[PDB]
Amino acid sequence: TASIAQARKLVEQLKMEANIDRIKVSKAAADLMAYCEAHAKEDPLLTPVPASENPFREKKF
Amino acid sequence: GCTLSAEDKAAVERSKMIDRNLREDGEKAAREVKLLLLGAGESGKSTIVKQMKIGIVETHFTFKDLHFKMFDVGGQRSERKKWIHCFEGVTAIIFCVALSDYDLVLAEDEEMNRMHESMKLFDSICNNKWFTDTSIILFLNKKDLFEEKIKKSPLTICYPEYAGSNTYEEAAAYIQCQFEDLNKRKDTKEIYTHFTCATDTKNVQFVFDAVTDVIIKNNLKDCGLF
Amino acid sequence: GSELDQLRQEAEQLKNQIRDARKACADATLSQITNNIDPVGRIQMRTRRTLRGHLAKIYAMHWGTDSRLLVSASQDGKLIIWDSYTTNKVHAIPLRSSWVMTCAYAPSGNYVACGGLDNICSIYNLKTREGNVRVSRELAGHTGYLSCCRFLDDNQIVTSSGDTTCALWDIETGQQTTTFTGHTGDVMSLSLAPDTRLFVSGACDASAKLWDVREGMCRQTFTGHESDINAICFFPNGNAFATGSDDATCRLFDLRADQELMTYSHDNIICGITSVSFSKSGRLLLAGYDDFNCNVWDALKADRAGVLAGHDNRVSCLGVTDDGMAVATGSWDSFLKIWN
Amino acid sequence: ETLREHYQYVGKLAGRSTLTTVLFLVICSFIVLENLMVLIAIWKNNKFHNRMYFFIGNLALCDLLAGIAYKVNILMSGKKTFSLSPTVWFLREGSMFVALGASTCSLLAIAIERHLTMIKMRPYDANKRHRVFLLIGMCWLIAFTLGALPILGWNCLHNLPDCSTILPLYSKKYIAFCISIFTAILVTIVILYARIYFLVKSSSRKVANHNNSERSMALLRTVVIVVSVFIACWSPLFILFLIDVACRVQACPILFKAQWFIVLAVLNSAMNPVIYTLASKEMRRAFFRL
Amino acid sequence: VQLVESGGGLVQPGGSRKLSCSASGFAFSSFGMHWVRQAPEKGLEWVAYISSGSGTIYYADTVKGRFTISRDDPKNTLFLQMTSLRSEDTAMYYCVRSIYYYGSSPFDFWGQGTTLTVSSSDIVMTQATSSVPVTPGESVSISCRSSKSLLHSNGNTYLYWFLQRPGQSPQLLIYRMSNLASGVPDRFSGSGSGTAFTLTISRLEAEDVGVYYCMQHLEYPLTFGAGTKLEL
Ligand SMILES: CCCCCCCCc1ccc(CC[C@](N)(CO)COP(=O)(O)O)cc1
Repeated sequence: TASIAQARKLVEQLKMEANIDRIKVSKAAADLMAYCEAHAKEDPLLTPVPASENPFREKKF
Repeated sequence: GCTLSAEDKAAVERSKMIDRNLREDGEKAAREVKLLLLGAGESGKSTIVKQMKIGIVETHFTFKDLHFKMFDVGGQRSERKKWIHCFEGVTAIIFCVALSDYDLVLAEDEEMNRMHESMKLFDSICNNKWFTDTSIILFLNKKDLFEEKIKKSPLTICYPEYAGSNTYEEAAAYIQCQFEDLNKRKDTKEIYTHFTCATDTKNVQFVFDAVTDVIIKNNLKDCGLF
Repeated sequence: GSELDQLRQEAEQLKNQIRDARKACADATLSQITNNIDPVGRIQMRTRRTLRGHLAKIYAMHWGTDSRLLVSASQDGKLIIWDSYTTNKVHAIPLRSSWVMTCAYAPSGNYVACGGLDNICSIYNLKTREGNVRVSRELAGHTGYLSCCRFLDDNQIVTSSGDTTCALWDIETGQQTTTFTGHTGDVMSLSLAPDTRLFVSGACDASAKLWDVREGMCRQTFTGHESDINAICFFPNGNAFATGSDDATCRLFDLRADQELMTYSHDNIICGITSVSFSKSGRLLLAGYDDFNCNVWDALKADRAGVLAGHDNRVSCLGVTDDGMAVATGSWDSFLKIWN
Repeated sequence: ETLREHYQYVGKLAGRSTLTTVLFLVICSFIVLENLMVLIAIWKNNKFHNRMYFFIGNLALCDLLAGIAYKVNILMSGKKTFSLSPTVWFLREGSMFVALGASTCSLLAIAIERHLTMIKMRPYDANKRHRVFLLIGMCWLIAFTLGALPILGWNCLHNLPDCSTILPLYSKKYIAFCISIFTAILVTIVILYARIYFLVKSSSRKVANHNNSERSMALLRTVVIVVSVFIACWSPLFILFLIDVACRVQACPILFKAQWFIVLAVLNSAMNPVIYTLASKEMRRAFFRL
Repeated sequence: VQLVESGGGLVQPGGSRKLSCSASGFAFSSFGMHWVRQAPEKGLEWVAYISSGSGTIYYADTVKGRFTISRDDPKNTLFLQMTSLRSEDTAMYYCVRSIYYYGSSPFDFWGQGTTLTVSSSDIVMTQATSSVPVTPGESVSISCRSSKSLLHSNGNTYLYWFLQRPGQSPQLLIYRMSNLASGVPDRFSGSGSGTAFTLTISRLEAEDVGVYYCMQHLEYPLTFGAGTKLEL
């Protein structure tokens, strides 16, 4: 009769997962937008920095 | 050593030493045979690994200046479609099935016998995308009890569509041909067959001959001679 | 029985209520927000370095904390810590179990974790008075193959295994201090959060779970895929994470809103994502497909922006430096390749 | 005027049909274009995890050099024999000897590589690269050494009887040395290819299947075809060489038709890439794929 | 971790002697080896250097061509042999250990040292200061002088501030001019750009009294400087 115990655990998890607050997707999009635009300048991959300070540039050999 | 400093040169020397160590370590393990051992239930995997004994159990033994290394992976109990590509480069695939286990049934279902399960597993292993050109070494184990179980009880329970003389030879031949018909390639793959003997020497010699044949076929394909 | 039937009915109606709750807050799509900004230009990367020396398939790599060192795991039983600037092999460690599927580098830089297909996870000390590398702690107790492991602190590591259960340990003692259960399918990867307080783990049951480190109970559940999920990582903001599955699809999920942000897929690609990683600004998603070459996706527009086609076999691991100047792509051809 | 006296003593000067040379040029164009195609097909691929690729490329290069050199010979060769100094003549013959030596010392090298690969029971490749470069350098060095040997001491410019009829400025001992090296290479190739089949058949006899039974009878066919094609093109030319060594000047009229045999050696450059590349599954797929 | 040196003693003007050091407690087969010579009541100077795996071998130009260095890996032993002893060859020797990889701390263990007595272009390192009286509780600053630019192209700055005590072998305080060693307090500090360098102590105690040296490693030879003394 452990099946009812497993079902009890599952419904307890359902209780725990059904009591949280949500927000509109527009704000969840604006947060990612702001984070992306704020740190864009410090991302070499997006806009490559000049070759003067590249540490991985191949030398003569 | 044009621009490097007094310490960068020593770093380069250390890197070269590490490269040399890797090269000398990566060629001492390219002369060993990787046999992936499979099975089902009480086929006799423990008895067989005892017959050629020195998560994953690794066994290492030697036979006639050839080092064999076997991976028993029966104690994994995990989804096999997530870790089977790691054995893509195995030389052969030892497979174990007991032929005196045709009348028993599995505990999951009364109708489900313990012989169709072995056939399904062989079909799932002999048609794997990662083992298209990988040989198989089929084994039939515990043949001593098979004759006693067949002389009183006919094998019409397992093969109702089999018309034989209820003898050992005909039943064994029918089982062997039914097992070998599961192969779908017949050109790239070469299924071997053997009946377990009381002495270890016969089985060890059979495995040695099979792996020698596989090695020579791979060499013939390697040097562009075929 | 009546009790079982009523419990199943209750579970079904909670599932319906949760679906309704998650559908109620899904008011706008992510496409309508990012379709007005300027798309990133084509990302042309070249193989600055080439780290040869492995003689087997490469299954995991992890960038160091100073963004100069990295560690790679091979099936020949080798863990190699390189120097990415000058292609110098800083350390080479032989392992005991050759069937390793993951590796991790400590944030401080003193320890390295490795394990897989052996139910044991080993910690190795790099800064030793003897000058060598030795094993300091072996953690055992999992009944399935290890999939991923990440360092929480100098004395805290969290590991996911194939036995559907994850575990947070204590290196000092060696016994589990937290056990995370609730997964149906095999767990394939985990990722620690930037704040190091929560983590997400994806399983073969096409579902992911976000947990709480301090308490130790499943907090959130995310679904929407169709097959096994082989890669998971957070957005650098820490309130989002991207998964990649075997049905030729990546998905982005937010933690505050339990819906799907975007999906990344293409008709000409019918192969499964083996690795997922982000850039420093979160504007470059680098998912490594197993169609013999890697790929670069704009993590904000779902379209491609470049292809790292330089590998001759399946690409398995992919990492990005902390400061985001280099990207490495390990593959089964035993050749690493740092791009820029 | 030494060349005129040598020709008169030999007899080619006595009394010394463009279809024959046109057909020769056509065969040479065929061999050079097909060998260039084979070489560029090998260069097109880059997955050199097989040590056979270097040997195939070296054989194609030797055949291409042979084709180009004999182009120079046939173009320059017909009526410019008297009007030109002996040095260009010597260069011309040295190029011929160097080239055929490239083609034939490549087959010995590939046979050695095949025999040494198919004799060690290695489940996986050990990735040894010393042998391939060593053999390529050795064969090229042997060809270069043998090509320029006569112009450093061996000639008949001061001894009329002691040189051949086919070439009036080539001593008999040099042709004898060429005969010896050719027969040594032939015997070594035959012995190397007559052991792999024995090993394969003996090993496949122990476990008798259909795949092994067809593999043995296909390896036998491949070995027999290789040996027969290699012999059937080079044998008559060296038979002519040996009979010339036995024969005297102004004695054997057949020596005036020696060209009819040389093109046959040229024909051996028309079959080496056909067999060594297009008579194996892996190479055939690699060639027809791209 | 420990190094034991032996082979010194009193010798005649004509005779050959070898100094042998044995290492225990670490992996000798992956450590570069040095030798350092110190004249009695005077400064110290470099002798030789052998890399890991007997790859390359260097020597000091002073007695270049007369020393012979040998390394035995299985026994973790090093030998340095000298043949025609002059009058200047009376001194006491250390055998430092070193490993070179990105992030390592070379010149970390200085051994003990053994004394030998004989019976009867290059960047110059100098320190103008020679002695400073000081009472515990106050900061001390010393300066060291070079004749070139110690900053290499890669970005390093090769200067090693080390400490010698009466009857106690030298120990590493600062390596590469900026970083602190292991096993020493945070009291010591060091930083200097270009040619002038400085070593600083915040709170003196009874253990810091002794001689302080700076050494340069931009290229070879390894020229040491004149030590500065701190007395109580
Ligand atoms: C492995 C040993 C290689 C032997 C290769 C055989 C080549 C011998 C050879 C002989 C003659 C010629 C060319 C003959 C002329 N050299 C060109 O026809 C003779 O004619 P013209 O002098 O009347 O013009 C070329 C190669």
